[PDB]
Amino acid sequence: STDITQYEVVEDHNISQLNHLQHLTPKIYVLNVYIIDVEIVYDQEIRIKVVNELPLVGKYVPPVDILEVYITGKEEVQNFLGDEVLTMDIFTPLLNETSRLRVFQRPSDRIIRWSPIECTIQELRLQRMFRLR
Amino acid sequence: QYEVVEDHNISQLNHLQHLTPKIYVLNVYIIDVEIVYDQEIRIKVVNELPLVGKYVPPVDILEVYITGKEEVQNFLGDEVLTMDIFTPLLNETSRLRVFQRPDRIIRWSPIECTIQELRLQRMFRLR
Repeated sequence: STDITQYEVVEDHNISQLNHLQHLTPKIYVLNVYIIDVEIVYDQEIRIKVVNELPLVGKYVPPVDILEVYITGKEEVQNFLGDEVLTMDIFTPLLNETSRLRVFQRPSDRIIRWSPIECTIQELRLQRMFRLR
Repeated sequence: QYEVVEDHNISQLNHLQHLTPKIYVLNVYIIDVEIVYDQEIRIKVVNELPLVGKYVPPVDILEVYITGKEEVQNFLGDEVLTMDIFTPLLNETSRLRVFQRPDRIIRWSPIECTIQELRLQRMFRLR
């Protein structure tokens, strides 16, 4: 429910830099990032926190280094799941490993939220298989 | 946790890589509140409300956490946890004093913050 067909695809990935972008850009950013937290709100929303690197020993990750990626609305959630039931368990294999996501700024409600494109649980599972082989 | 400082840049706070021993005094707008199971209150604040054509980027938002039964109960006093207690606070300025709590993600939390005190701040404001 947003036209992103015009958008140019870029490989910029500094998450700290992405979190500072004040204006809606017409770009899709390809990220290879670690999923470190997933939160589910009923069957209405999935929030995925990602970072470029897992923190080193005795280190912490500040909020600016975390991109919060939202899959929002019944339709987007169902597209993400396909023929799969929404439970926390489906996210377990993805935690603290890298996945490739393609994200864009979705405007709401004046807060910018980052959202993924053509992201599905089946596709993330496939990425894991490639990684593990 | 010990030095009290005046801070006017949530963006800067969001970048602090390490735990500090500082309490940061903020005069900010509450723009969103989320409640999780009588277990946690998450408060989103910004230094300035967005002007008519504009947007707020994530780095300009500080997410403040009141976490656990103890902290939540302290925040409430003799009050019932519902979203409507936050209605008069939304899109208005409140003074908060915040610090960084330890998982591997740094989280900001407020100090000696209660719904009663926030309500009193509003009464003063509305003078």
